[PDB]
Amino acid sequence: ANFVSWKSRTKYTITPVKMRKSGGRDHTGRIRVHGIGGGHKQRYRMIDFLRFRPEETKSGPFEEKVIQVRYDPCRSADIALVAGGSRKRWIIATENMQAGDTILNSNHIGRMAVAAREGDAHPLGALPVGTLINNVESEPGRGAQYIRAAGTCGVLLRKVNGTAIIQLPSKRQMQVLETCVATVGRVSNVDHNKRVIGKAGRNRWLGKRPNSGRWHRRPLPPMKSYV
Amino acid sequence: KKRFTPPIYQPKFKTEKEF
Amino acid sequence: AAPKNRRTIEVNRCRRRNPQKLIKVKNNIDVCPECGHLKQKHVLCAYCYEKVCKETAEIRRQIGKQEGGPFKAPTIETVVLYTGETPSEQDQGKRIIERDRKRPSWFT
RNA sequence: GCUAAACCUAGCCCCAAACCCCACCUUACUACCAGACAACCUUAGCCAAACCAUUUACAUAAAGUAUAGGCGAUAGAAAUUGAUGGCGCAAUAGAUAUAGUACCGCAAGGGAAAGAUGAAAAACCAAGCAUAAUAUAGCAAGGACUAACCCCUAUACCUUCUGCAUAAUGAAUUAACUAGAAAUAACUUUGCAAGGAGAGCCAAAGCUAAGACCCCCGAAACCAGACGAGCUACCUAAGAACAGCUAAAAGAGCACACCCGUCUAUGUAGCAAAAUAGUGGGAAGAUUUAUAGGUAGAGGCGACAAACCUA
RNA sequence: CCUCCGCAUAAGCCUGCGUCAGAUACUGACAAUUAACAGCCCAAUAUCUACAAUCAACCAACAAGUCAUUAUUACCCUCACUGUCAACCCAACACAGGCAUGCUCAUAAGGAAAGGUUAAAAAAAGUAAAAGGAACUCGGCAAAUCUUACCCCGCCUGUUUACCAAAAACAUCACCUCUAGCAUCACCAGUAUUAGAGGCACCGCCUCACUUGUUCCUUAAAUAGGGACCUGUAUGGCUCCACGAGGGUUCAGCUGUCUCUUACUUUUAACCAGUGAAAUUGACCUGCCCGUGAAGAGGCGGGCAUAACACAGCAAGACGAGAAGACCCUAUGGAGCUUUAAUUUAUUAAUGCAAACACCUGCAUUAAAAAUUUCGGUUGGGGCGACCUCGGAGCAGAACCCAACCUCCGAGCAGUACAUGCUAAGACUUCACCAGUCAAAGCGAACCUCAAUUGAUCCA
Ligand SMILES: Nc1nc2c(ncn2[C@@H]2O[C@H](COP(=O)(O)OP(=O)(O)OP(=O)(O)O)[C@@H](O)[C@H]2O)c(=O)[nH]1
Ligand SMILES: [Mg+2]
Ligand SMILES: [Mg+2]
Ligand SMILES: [Mg+2]
Ligand SMILES: [Mg+2]
Ligand SMILES: [Mg+2]
Ligand SMILES: [Mg+2]
Ligand SMILES: [Mg+2]
Ligand SMILES: [Mg+2]
Ligand SMILES: [Mg+2]
Ligand SMILES: [Mg+2]
Ligand SMILES: [Mg+2]
Ligand SMILES: [Mg+2]
Ligand SMILES: [Mg+2]
Ligand SMILES: [Mg+2]
Ligand SMILES: [Mg+2]
Ligand SMILES: [Mg+2]
Ligand SMILES: [Mg+2]
Ligand SMILES: [Mg+2]
Ligand SMILES: [Mg+2]
Ligand SMILES: [Mg+2]
Ligand SMILES: [Mg+2]
Ligand SMILES: [Mg+2]
Ligand SMILES: [Mg+2]
Ligand SMILES: [Mg+2]
Ligand SMILES: [Mg+2]
Ligand SMILES: [Mg+2]
Ligand SMILES: [Mg+2]
Ligand SMILES: [Mg+2]
Ligand SMILES: [Mg+2]
Ligand SMILES: [Mg+2]
Ligand SMILES: [Mg+2]
Ligand SMILES: [Mg+2]
Ligand SMILES: [Mg+2]
Ligand SMILES: [Mg+2]
Ligand SMILES: [Mg+2]
Ligand SMILES: [Mg+2]
Ligand SMILES: [Mg+2]
Ligand SMILES: [Mg+2]
Ligand SMILES: [Mg+2]
Ligand SMILES: [Mg+2]
Ligand SMILES: [Zn+2]
Repeated sequence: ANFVSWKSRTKYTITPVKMRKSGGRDHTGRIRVHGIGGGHKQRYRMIDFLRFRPEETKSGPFEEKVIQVRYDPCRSADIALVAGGSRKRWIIATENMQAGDTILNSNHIGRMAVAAREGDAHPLGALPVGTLINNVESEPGRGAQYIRAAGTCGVLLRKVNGTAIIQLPSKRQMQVLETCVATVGRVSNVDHNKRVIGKAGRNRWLGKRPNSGRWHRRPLPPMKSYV
Repeated sequence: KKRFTPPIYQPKFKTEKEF
Repeated sequence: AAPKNRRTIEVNRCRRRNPQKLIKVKNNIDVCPECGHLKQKHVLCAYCYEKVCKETAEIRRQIGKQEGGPFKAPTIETVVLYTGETPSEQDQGKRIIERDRKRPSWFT
């Protein structure tokens, strides 16, 4: 086939990027995943999951202003246009995140525990034990990859050594270097789980094709460590 | 099963011959 | 239903040369006393009818020229006058169609 | 007497010898802009083994020997030895070929037919019918007869079968074409003869040579490599259509265009290799549809009907 | 008189009813379609581009949506090329089919249902019908009317076997089970409220439903329909709100469905004129009755009948045409599918041991996935059941031999001895072969029972 991934843009931007649906087809043109196809056309909004990304020529903890919170077609959780200095960027909004709020992103691991405020980004080592976190990084600077869906919240259980224990929404436990950053609070759109599709047509709008008509006939896993 | 034999067309020149 | 056997040429001849299928001889043919061409007693002579038809066509072309357009049928009688003929007192008050030829002998 | 009949050479088959201006990879046959992407990779299967599973061939002589082998169907060495055209075809033949053209298929690919004067053109015979339709009754003829029929006798053929007129198969008919290849050992005829044969091989009358000796069409299939998503299944990109009325932000109701195809009738070599007329379902949606692209057969795609993938 | 249309663009085709001249919408020659419409574009490097559309204004949202530049540097000195026709394309055709878009919404544009005649049957379409009104019929199919009340299944809108099944089947919101802690080609530019693989089917209630008989309503009459009670079986069972070309029942109406058919019009039809197929076809000089027979005669036997021919109807026969029957059986013929059928793991995934200092390679083991191949025979057709080899007795009375899914019995050893050693004439023989039997004499020694009581080759 001649499939070329639409994910060719190299420069981050706020503009909605024109996507291209796959229909569950691999680059070879064959179906690799079933049930994907069609649906409303969508535009991707590049999300900056590295909440502590100091602006060029700038460094250290910095604050940003929330301009608006907007529905994201490509994500269960709604996003927020957060702007600081002379740049803007899309981020994952938290439950109680309103336009005009101030969001602090820091890399400082103080001797004490920072007073957690929903929506701000701090290194996991600086959070009080038991705070609800989201957008957690596996490695320092990797970027948020866990607890990114609507209403999902991880729990900071322990801070033994220079490591932090995180209970993921699936209740699995994760050891991450305390330097890795996470955002306080739970992801937005908490009532996503209580959404009733109502009609098969709405699933088709969302882009899920009907299931095949063919008829067919535990202990919590060990902690996952990254140290 | 359904048994269908496609029709066979004769070559055109035989019927297109002219004096 | 399809033929059970090929019908022989003998049977086919018996069928297709039967007196019914043969063309019957016509005994109503006669000679037209006017032109001498053959005609059937009950049918008009083809030659004489063609004469009349061609003369009628010429007269009708003249009528069309005189009328000059559709929906111009006259409300008065018509008289055909040939070269060397003058309208009669009876023909007075009737539209005259002038033919550029002598009066035919058969036409009176 | 019409359809027609014939015809001889266009060429071809097997051998020998000999080694063989411009345009065009983009939508080919398109004058004229920053490339980068470049190829090697065991054949398999049919078939034989009466299945099938290991297995099954791809000069002479030694020799069908040594060997291999569900030691079986079968496979099978080496050392060593020395190594100038036609009892062809002649237009249904011979090349498919007048031509890879016409035509058929999206494509790969399949693939024809045929012509005949003469030194000069600047000179009777197949079938089918017609001449000429037919006379009671009969496998159509035979015995006959003065006499065609009338009289008497007579259950087409081939194949298959225990047995066929069989109401079992095939055949309208004419022309042309269309189907028994061969070893061992025997038999007959010669030559020579304890030897025969023009190395090898055989031999307790053998040996050399010759003569004679074994068909055609037909599957559903299997495998390899190509070609196919202009139909259809689904998907991708960017588009388009959806009157009017009721209701009101509706996978809402009635109902056009449009899409579909419930039921009936017609049609069934049809207008049509799935249609027409009426009737009917949907008809702002999970809708319909134009365009280009993609998924290719140990596969694809599938709201699974074993659906559809060029009838 | 018709108007489905029509005119353009797209796509497709490629000169395919323009003129002239010839033949017997064909052939040859000649001419033609003129760009403004459309196609054919863009100098770089970075850098911008949150705020739909819907009369965009209120409102209303969810499915979250086609439309935007700047900074610097280069740069004008030049209007080519290509489509332009048509009655047209895809369907073998002047094919009643398919064919996107804009306007016209019945047309200003485009067209002709009847070759002529007659008005037979049968056939198709339509109109009308006395009285009756489903009595027709499997069924109110069709037609005429606009018409109630139910039951079964499916929640619903939708999807499906293109070309015999549109459905109760598939999907479906909802609910439930399982798997997965993660990024640069799907999933996904996503991250457990996510994604994938599934089951079932909205919601609601629970964790009673179906079978044995008796009965009630409905009809004059009911194997139909509906409702009760009565006996036993069997966290996925009850509940029909709405909806349905789904399957049954029904009031009323309606009507040619029918009692019971008739009349007319059109097509068809018949005759005249032109053009002109298809299956089929052994030859036919091609009758009826009875009998015969390869088990149902036009052809044979005995009777009867019998001048020759067309034309129009009919469908009782020609075991009529059509498809080398789809049913059934067979073939050591196929293929699809399923497996706890046989043989494998070549391929992946795991591990373990080597090799190297995780990856790769070699070797093993375990799974998934598959791959190749097979699916015996007899048989009162096949299946089921039974049987498959060997011996005794009847059938088969007397040399031998004789079938049976025929009648009855039995065997797959046991026991005793260790010359139950070796050899060797001649014979028998289960109708072939294989195999199986008896045995004189001799050497050497002493001084085999039993009917069956078993099995080749190869290979170990
Ligand atoms: N067997 C056979 N002999 C041939 C063939 N062609 C040619 N010859 C023979 O070749 C010889 C010479 O042929 P020619 O044509 O007379 O002479 P050429 O042209 O000198 O011959 P080439 O050198 O062979 O071309 C004659 O003996 C021919 O018969 C062929 O095809 N087969
Ligand atoms: Mg299912
Ligand atoms: Mg075999
Ligand atoms: Mg054989
Ligand atoms: Mg050698
Ligand atoms: Mg030839
Ligand atoms: Mg003749
Ligand atoms: Mg016969
Ligand atoms: Mg037969
Ligand atoms: Mg026949
Ligand atoms: Mg397509
Ligand atoms: Mg509308
Ligand atoms: Mg609707
Ligand atoms: Mg099924
Ligand atoms: Mg099935
Ligand atoms: Mg066709
Ligand atoms: Mg007409
Ligand atoms: Mg007529
Ligand atoms: Mg009436
Ligand atoms: Mg009744
Ligand atoms: Mg009633
Ligand atoms: Mg009745
Ligand atoms: Mg009806
Ligand atoms: Mg339904
Ligand atoms: Mg429906
Ligand atoms: Mg579908
Ligand atoms: Mg069907
Ligand atoms: Mg369909
Ligand atoms: Mg149907
Ligand atoms: Mg279902
Ligand atoms: Mg009834
Ligand atoms: Mg005629
Ligand atoms: Mg009889
Ligand atoms: Mg007749
Ligand atoms: Mg008839
Ligand atoms: Mg007969
Ligand atoms: Mg028949
Ligand atoms: Mg047969
Ligand atoms: Mg069968
Ligand atoms: Mg077999
Ligand atoms: Mg014997
Ligand atoms: Zn006359």
